[PDB]
Amino acid sequence: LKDYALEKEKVKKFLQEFYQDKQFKYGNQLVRLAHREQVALYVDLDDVAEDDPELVDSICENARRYAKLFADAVQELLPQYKEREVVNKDVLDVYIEHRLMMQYPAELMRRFELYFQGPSSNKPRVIREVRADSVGKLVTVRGIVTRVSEVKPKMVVATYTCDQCGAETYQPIQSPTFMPLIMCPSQECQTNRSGGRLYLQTRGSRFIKFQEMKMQEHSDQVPVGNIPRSITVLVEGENTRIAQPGDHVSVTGIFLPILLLSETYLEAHRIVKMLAASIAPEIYGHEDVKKALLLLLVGGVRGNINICLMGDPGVAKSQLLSYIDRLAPRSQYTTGRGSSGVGLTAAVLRDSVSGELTLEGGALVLADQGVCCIDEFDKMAEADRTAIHEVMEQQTISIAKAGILTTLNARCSILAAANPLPAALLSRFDLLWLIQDRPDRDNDLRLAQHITYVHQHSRQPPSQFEPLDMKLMRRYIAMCREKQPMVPESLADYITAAYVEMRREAWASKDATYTSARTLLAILRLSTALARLRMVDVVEKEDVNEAIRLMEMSKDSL
Amino acid sequence: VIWGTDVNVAACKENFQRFLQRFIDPLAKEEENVGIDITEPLYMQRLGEINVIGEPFLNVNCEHIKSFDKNLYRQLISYPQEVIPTFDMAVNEIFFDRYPDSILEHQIQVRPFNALKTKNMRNLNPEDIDQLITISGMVIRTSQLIPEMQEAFFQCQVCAHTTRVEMDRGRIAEPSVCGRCHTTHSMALIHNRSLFSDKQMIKLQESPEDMPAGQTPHTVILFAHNDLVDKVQPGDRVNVTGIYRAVPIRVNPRVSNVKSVYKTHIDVIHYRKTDAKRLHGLDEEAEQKLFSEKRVELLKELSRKPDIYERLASALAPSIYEHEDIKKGILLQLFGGTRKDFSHTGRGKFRAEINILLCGDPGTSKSQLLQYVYNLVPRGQYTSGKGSSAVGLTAYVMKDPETRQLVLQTGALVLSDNGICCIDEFDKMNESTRSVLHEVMEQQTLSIAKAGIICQLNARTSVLAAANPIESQWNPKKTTIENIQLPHTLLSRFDLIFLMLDPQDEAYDRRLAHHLVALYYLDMAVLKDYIAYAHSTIMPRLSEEASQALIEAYVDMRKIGSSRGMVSAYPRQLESLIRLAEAHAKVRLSNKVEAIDVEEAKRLHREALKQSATDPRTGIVDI
DNA sequence: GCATGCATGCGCATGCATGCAT
DNA sequence: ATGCATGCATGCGCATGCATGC
Ligand SMILES: Nc1ncnc2c1ncn2[C@@H]1O[C@H](COP(=O)(O)OP(=O)(O)O)[C@@H](O)[C@H]1O
Ligand SMILES: [Mg+2]
Ligand SMILES: [Zn+2]
Ligand SMILES: [Zn+2]
Repeated sequence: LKDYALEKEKVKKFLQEFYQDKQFKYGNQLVRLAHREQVALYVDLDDVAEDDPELVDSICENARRYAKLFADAVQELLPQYKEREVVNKDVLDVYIEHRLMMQYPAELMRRFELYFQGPSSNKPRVIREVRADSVGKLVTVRGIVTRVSEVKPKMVVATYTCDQCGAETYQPIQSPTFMPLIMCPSQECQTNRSGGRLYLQTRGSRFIKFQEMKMQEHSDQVPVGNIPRSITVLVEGENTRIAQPGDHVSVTGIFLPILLLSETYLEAHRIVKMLAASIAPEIYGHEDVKKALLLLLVGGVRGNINICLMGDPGVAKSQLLSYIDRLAPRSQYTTGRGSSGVGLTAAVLRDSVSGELTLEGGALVLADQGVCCIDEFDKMAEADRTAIHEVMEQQTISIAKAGILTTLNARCSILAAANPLPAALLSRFDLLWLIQDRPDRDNDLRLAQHITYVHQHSRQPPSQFEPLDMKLMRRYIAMCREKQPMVPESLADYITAAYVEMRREAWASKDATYTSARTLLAILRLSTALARLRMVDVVEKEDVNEAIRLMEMSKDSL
Repeated sequence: VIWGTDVNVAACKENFQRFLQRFIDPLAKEEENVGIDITEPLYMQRLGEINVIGEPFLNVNCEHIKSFDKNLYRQLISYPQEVIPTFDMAVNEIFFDRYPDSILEHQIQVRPFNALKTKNMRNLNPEDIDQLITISGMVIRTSQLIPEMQEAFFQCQVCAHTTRVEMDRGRIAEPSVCGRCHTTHSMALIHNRSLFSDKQMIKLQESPEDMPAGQTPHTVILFAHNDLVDKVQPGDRVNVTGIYRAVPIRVNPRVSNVKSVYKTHIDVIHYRKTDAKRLHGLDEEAEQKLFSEKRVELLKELSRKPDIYERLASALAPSIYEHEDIKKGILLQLFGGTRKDFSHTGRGKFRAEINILLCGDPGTSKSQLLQYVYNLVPRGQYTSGKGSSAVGLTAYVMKDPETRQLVLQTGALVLSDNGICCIDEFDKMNESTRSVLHEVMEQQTLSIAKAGIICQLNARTSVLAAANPIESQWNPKKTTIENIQLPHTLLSRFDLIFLMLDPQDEAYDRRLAHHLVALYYLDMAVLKDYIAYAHSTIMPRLSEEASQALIEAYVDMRKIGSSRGMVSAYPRQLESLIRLAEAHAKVRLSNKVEAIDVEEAKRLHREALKQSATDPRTGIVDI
């Protein structure tokens, strides 16, 4: 056992004597918190490591008590750093000022939240390995979010007004369900024995945002022959609206039970998210098949792009799709009928909190403003193909069935892989790439040497131009996507001609050709993407020439 | 005022009294200030109009209040519950001061509107509880009327005295002692001698159209009171101004324990129908305040010009090149035909609307036209291929959210009543789904007979359908019927069928390329007013000359279509012609149908199917 | 190319057993 | 001390999706 007063004093002096970062960060944070210019404060346990490390272990063992102690210490320290009144004060601030002008619960007057960030020395755990030994401790978990609930208010402190007196009664809430009061415990009513009845007030009461979310284990950490396990996380305060379904997240929190069996849950404190044509250096050749993927990732200025690759088996189309899925920030990958029907579009499901029905989207909905990858496209069902066509042409999905009447926005770019032409793919897709294989001794020897080098050294063969990591590519793409070039008026007189003659050539080759305004739109989109790659405000001729060359190369694949 | 507020009753009352007399806007134009002298104060004229008519309700714009001052606007937004009665009493005092001897039913009430529009409902916070909020959405469910008690009537068992109690704070305290015989617990409540008010529950579907990445649509619940009940219908797009509420949820009905998490709730105080982009609705068309005399004169002068018809076809969609015939057909559909009544004849309802089918290659702008029509016309619905089921349309069985009321729920087609339904990828639709359309396109009614439910619903809907050839290409060797592959019964119900083909003209390609590249670098209000005035004023009628012309056109059409390979003609087609003629009568603002309208309808029908270029004896089209 | 046989989720009401809040 | 709301099957009615057989 140990007295909490000494540790409270230690926390108070720590919050005031951490200049070793040169600006006094905590002084500024307290000033902003006192002037209502900041509503959240995070404490680093790595910062506490400079002080006595016993506090770190104590916090890791009894996190809630020390969180309350930190909150109390910050509340006591706030008056010292105050300099001025609130510039713009809201309804709650008006109530606080009026109450101070005229005991009150500490959380009622409090208007800030405190959270702990896990130490870097603390190794993250696994959802499967958190058990009774970790109950009440501070843990860090890495996982994937699958379900998120809507934001709703939750009571913190309830305020009651009496029928025959101006006294206000305050009731803290520490349970999922609470019993409202009836009689007035005020001293005036107690003396007079009037027996007045209390009435709840929504304005005086304090509310906080509340959210539910679910997390699952990564497929890498699953043991042999097992199935990933799920955990439930509660979100409150400013941490709300951070996590979204389909994201890989890391959450630091506390493991607590619910009432001799009990059910466990997690309370979140910190949630965090986890030439340039060098896509998949592991694959030899396909030099002209990689710039198209880069342009697809960059996108146009609707400016979406859809790409389909048809090829004989064994040319490794799937690896390119997997690399594209891994590289893109928001991406989804589909293999076939394992995610057909309900896997796409959306479905109606019960709520965890409200107890009513809400709509949860599929792969296409999750991939909104991202890139979707489809493998074995020819094997998909008719309904899925119609939905994909609707997404490609209209960018919205329309659902009208029993209990569902919705229009979902899906602004996603589709990359598809297929085996061996039907007119639908040519008329709908912007770019089709047909990959054919033929035996050549020199090319076979080169490919075999590259494959053997990859298998032996576990790394692609070195060359004059070294490739780049995924983080640098992502940052470069993010920087490139910022700008929006414009097509000059004069170049029209060029581009139109470049179109017309082309169609004339297509009219000469009556065997099998397809041209329309869609080809011109695709050329314009590719030219705009190429101009964006150069950060130029005005599209140049070289971008148009490169786009025309790429389109011709796509067309010349028989 | 209650503790925790800075609102002062007297100051707000004086400020509102001054504002009702001092506010003048010079930027206001006669385009919206109908029947009001702009030089004179506006709200005083509104009060005078109220006195003349007798409507006990006044509409006040929040933007005008903000323009006058910011303190009053902020106080009204923050604390509506205290501000609104002050405004009501100030308005009542001013009205009774200026206009003695007036006769009404109750005191005048004020309804604010056009507050700051929240971009998304999900962006709200508990800080916004009990504040004025404006929403835009579409109604999908409306419940029945619910009575809510306001006063309670009590009667004594022994002496039978009459007493009344008024509700305070939402709770009624029944007396425990009498007033004449002083007997304890001798008072009994009588429900039928009490006073009740109407309450209605409505459901909105939110669509701000600027949703973030991965956000699904939202459903909101609204509660309406008093005269606001039944002011909206399912499928209508409305703006709702009201208050935000939070209500606790009981753990169970018979235990007073409640959950810590509260339930969101919205109270409705104002409805708005007008939109800056969409056409006028049916509610506005039943009023005389829509059009000022100057605009009526301008529209009448414009209608006299001969080219205005074509001008309208030029102004329908400037973002799509040419396609004059398609735009003319869309305009004629928008105008519609005469809605005759055949109840005395026994024939039943007669379809006065036009259904249009467009067939062509996938590389065509038919989808753009469908999207533009859907976005432009109110009460419009959109479906795509197999995404909709036969049960998804019409209605389906669903229980009431509380009890077993067996509440039938409307579908896409029913929500399209008096509107437009667009269908894309009409080929993929199954025969079961087309079975519904078979009845809908002709009878304009839907008959539902399932377990415990037997009913008929109105389905006055006009359909725009899009279709494709077999191989996504128009094969010249195959005939039109072979390429389309649709049953003759289904095709016969379409008034106009537009076949879109590619002639591969160099000038056409150059023009299309120039227009597409230039895309990178008439007034709509005038069009809306003209369409509304034409649709809500004139009922065309046809004469003997039009009769003979229609008979000759019908016999000529039958002779032309007798040949195999082409789409055959049926008597139903004749009716279509009449409808088209009536539409033309609405274009020229003429109450009499002349031979010119019949000739134009015949020309449009002939050009739509490309019969002139089509070989009459082989069914192969070659320009 | 489509209607039907065979699971399966959804929403609901109804009946049998029991465990204790007013 | 007593009557009732709830947990746990089970029938009812329905729609939806996957497979196949003519
Ligand atoms: N050009 C290439 N360079 C290196 N390896 C290749 C190449 N083409 C094929 N491979 C190898 O052959 C295998 C093809 O398998 P897979 O990717 O499933 O083919 P597909 O995607 O065509 O079904 C891959 O594992 C890949 O390592
Ligand atoms: Mg593969
Ligand atoms: Zn009291
Ligand atoms: Zn009595």
